[PDB]
Amino acid sequence: IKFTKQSSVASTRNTLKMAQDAEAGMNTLGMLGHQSEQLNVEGNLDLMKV
Amino acid sequence: GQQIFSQALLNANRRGEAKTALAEVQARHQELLKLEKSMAELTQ
Repeated sequence: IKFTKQSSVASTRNTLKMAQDAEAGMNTLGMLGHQSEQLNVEGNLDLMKV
Repeated sequence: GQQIFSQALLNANRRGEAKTALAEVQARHQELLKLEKSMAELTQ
């Protein structure tokens, strides 16, 4: 039972850690805002239509 | 003119019937590795 609890603590440590790691979702979203502004290209395209 | 000692009997034998505490201890481990695998997939 002490061994099992030690294994559980080790795995919860790893779990929190990987959760933090995924929390990459920020670099993705921030850059998606960046490229969203870049696609807002649309301004140039409208001007070409005129 | 007498003295005695005493010996305890530990009992708590519901736990002792099994290893000791396995209700929310060994099951927690069981489902916690599952959390680990699913999180590994989520981060992947």
